[PDB]
Amino acid sequence: DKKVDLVYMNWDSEVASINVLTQAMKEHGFDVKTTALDNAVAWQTVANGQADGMVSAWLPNTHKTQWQKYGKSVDLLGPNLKGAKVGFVVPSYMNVNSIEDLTNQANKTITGIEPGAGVMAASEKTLNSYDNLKDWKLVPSSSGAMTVALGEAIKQHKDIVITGWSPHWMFNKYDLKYLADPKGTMGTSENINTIVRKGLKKENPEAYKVLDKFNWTTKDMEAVMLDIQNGKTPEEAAKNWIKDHQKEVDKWFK
Ligand SMILES: [Cl-]
Ligand SMILES: [Cl-]
Repeated sequence: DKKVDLVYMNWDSEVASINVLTQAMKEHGFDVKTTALDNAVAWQTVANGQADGMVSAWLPNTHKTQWQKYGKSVDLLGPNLKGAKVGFVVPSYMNVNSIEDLTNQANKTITGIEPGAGVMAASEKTLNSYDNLKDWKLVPSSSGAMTVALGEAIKQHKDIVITGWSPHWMFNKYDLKYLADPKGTMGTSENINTIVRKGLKKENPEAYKVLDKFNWTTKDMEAVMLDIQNGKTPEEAAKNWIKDHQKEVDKWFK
């Protein structure tokens, strides 16, 4: 009776990863349950032992608030995707190249996602750290609302500054660039990590080993996200990537 209970958040990056892992585990005989939750709630759920784990911990800086609160109540298994990043992203036609260069562009507004995301906390730290951003403000919306706003700005050739991150499909759709962050307040060496509930190793060893071994690359996640943007369901997008990289996937289960 193989069994696993996973949580994830509503970011295009984590929809791809949770669907890839879920389908892989299903093909190897696991009964898999998944639940989409707010950032802080996903962390709390694993910390209470109501979920077995998640593969969506952006560390060290992005989810530092959650790590300070819940870090002692979970088992950090380590990076599953190396070399991720967060920062202020602008269209490449904008003349500014650094966060220090921003003055009165884009109505002095940072276009954000949902208030509970880690990138929003880092954005608020950034607004208080750079003196030139004194009169600026972070406006929350959502993951989906941000990309829709990015598209409309670009059609009109507007100034816009968004709370962006990699991996994300938008870099292969629009011509964008990260603003330099010499103070490093948006994070500097982020990885996407796997965490599991304490006791999983002992109680559910089969699930623990798979979750411990799970890993893939920026390009792999980009590939799955790409399919979802072009009309494929997350399930069939996950299945397509697994088939294409079957021997890579098999390594998680040995
Ligand atoms: Cl890991
Ligand atoms: Cl956070």
